[PDB]
Amino acid sequence: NNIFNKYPTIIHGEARGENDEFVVHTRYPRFLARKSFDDNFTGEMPAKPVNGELGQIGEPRRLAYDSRLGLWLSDFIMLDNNKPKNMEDWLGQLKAACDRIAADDLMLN
Amino acid sequence: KNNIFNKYPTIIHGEARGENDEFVVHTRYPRFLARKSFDDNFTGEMKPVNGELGQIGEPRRLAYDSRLGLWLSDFIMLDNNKPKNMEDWLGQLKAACDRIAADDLM
Amino acid sequence: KNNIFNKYPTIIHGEARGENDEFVVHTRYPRFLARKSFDDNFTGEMKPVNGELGQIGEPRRLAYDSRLGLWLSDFIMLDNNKPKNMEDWLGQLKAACDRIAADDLM
Amino acid sequence: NNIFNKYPTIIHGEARGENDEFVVHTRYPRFLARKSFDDNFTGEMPAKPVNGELGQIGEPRRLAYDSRLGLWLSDFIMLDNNKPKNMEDWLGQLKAACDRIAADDLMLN
Repeated sequence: NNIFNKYPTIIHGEARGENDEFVVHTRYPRFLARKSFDDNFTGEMPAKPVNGELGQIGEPRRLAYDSRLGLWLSDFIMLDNNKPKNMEDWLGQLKAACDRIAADDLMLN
Repeated sequence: KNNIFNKYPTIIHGEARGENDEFVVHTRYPRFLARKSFDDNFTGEMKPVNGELGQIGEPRRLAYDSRLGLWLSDFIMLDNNKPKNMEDWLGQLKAACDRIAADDLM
Repeated sequence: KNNIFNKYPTIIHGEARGENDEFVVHTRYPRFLARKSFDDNFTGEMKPVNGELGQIGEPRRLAYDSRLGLWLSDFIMLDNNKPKNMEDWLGQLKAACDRIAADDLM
Repeated sequence: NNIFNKYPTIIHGEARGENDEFVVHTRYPRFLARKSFDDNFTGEMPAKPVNGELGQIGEPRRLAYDSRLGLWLSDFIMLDNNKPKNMEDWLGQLKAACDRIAADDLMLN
């Protein structure tokens, strides 16, 4: 409810005995995601704002965000109850949140 | 969402830019998001953790006191299961807090 | 069941053969079944009711103290709505108890 | 859960400014019902054990128990979550509970 807005928008996460990291987005659309990094990740801010892409990968096909910078978000768990009135609209907002989270992780110093 | 949480580690310790407090997600029952807070004189070394749930202060909110310097508050429940029996429900919420408290002393 | 409760009066005061304590059903949010208990020196005449929720005694259970002689305990929640925000949830549970307390002084 | 079994099996209810009464059954099958009385109700124990009947009445058709003694139970709200494996089996157990509640109301003195 209002209660999520007591929290910061982006929470960056970590668990013991785990190499992947974690993120919580507390504004709409709200979610818990797994944050991972591949070989093309270096951690530095790119010249142009983060412009990732979000799509289905793996078998079975599950939604994934690729920052195109080596940072991935995956295993999304939606924390709101709502059915999006428009899927493309909802996908667009999820991606914007994801770009913001990716950019936030790089500024995390 | 009932079981998707099980792909996640039980306890996720979190942080946020510009914030002093910390954050936890508990991904087993009962699942929740909470704020991690700390006393000034919080040592961190180690009887097993026996905290307690309570409504503290005059802000009228539910907090958890580890009694070892760590607090959990602003509890957001994430499960979809209705708990009729409150008996399990606060006890298990306090039991999970005692685990988050131990796991964070590290 | 989400709304069928609305065909019922908000507060149902109950009794049972062979039992000293009494019983209440609250049929609006938050909906619950509870046990009504009484101090020995409970007068019953009448500031509006401002009780408090608490975990009392060493039995580790959630009770409500009207502070006017009436208690509610053994809370069984009956709603099907998940309350993420605990902030409303205990406050409203305590607000409903303050109403059951006033309504039973009669 | 176990928590219902802290309560007595049958709770007889009343509300302010209401003429109908109310009942909670705390054993399986668990429910909240409205308890009403018609003109053939006198309140005394009949010679043979209560043998009511349970059926659909009104428009729309909603489940009702008639004690055949003037006591009715209606507006059932089921308090358990389960789907009965067998409807006739479940109906049978609901009626037995209802006979027991009816008989309990008469002994309530």
